[PDB]
Amino acid sequence: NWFDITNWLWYIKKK
Amino acid sequence: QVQLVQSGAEVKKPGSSVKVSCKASGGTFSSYAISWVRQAPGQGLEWMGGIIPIFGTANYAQKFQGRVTITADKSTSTAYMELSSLRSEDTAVYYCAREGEGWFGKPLRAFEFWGQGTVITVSSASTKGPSVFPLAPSGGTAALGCLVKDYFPEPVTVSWNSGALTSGVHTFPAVLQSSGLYSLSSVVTVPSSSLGTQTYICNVNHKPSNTKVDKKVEPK
Amino acid sequence: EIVLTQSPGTLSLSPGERATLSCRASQSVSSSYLAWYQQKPGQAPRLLIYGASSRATGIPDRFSGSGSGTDFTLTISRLEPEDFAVYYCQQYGTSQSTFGQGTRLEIKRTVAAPSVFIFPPSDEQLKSGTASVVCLLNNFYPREAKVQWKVDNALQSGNSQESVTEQDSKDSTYSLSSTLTLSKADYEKHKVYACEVTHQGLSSPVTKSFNRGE
Repeated sequence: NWFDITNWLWYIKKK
Repeated sequence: QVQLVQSGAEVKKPGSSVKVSCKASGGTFSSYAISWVRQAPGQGLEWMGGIIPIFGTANYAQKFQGRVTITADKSTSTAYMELSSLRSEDTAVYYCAREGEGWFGKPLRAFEFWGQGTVITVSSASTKGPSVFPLAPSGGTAALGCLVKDYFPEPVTVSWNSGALTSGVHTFPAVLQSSGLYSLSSVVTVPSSSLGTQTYICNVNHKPSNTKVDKKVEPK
Repeated sequence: EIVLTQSPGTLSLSPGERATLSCRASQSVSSSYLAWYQQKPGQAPRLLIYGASSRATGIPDRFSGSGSGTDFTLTISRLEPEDFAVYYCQQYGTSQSTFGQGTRLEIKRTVAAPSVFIFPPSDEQLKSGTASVVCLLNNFYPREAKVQWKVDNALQSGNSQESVTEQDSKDSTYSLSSTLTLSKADYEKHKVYACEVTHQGLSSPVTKSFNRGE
């Protein structure tokens, strides 16, 4: 899903 | 927090193209998707597409593929929506939305932040000022008004007594006539005893045509 | 891809009553990716619920989301005057996001009769070659009304346009303006001009008329 991409970007940024 | 400011209204001709901007302010800009939603007069919401500014690749609605170009300018933190081959059905209010920000940086997917909306009027009529006519009045309540007929485009602002009279005011929505022009009416109920002693002036301001009218309505 | 259907179309409820709006999806929505928005006239849509049930920031807990898959529900426990607006649902489980057609939630009050007024065309407009008669239906409820124009007792068709105001924020009533457009010659040829209003709370349709030339 496209609307999940913006969440994946948050992961590797903060994880 | 996050604020989205869009560009002013626009009046385009069929077949041409229009471009709307959306300047964001506050928070992160690269890793948050910006979407565009239109809404025709009387109709409902409609998703057109989105873009994650950190990527050049966007995500458009299959219905609009071939006419919509959504690009983001990270240098100015501004999203752009462009529509080509315009038709009268494209006459709508174009909102620019941004996904919600939850706890910490974890983003939501629903559209929490919104812009004020850009009124895109796709038509072929020429700019024209309205003709203001007095609706003269003939328990003790008297209704009077002004007919704001034949103007293009929307909108026209109406007030009574330079805006000092608000109680009982009914400014009706405009009706698009078959000639491409618009027309609306504004009425106000007042005590019948105050007809022969109070002056009622309806103020019409049509900004696109730079037309101000102060029509004095007096009973017959 | 996914077609959202909202129910009901229009909902008439009183302040303090319980509200329930349904949003059905043609297919299953992945991970309950459903959101509810509220929109008031002249303003932008305001987010209420995301993730089918999670409440947004600053939203009172009287809004509650439920459901998943093909059916979702927005529940407003106790209604307040600032809760009456248009409500939309939106799925984002697929890359092709879509919205519902909308559920308008208006205020229910006692039947209010319209005040009927009639305005002849102004002399300034008469010297322009067109005569516009106006019929005003001030402050009534419900919204459903019927206006008919009679030029010398002959009914008109395809020559009048009406407009209805939004819901009044004080008395919860509606108003209607009907404009009848005729040519100057057709106006000066006839005599009586009347507007007949049929509406609830009226024993029979009320006719407001004037005679041209007096």
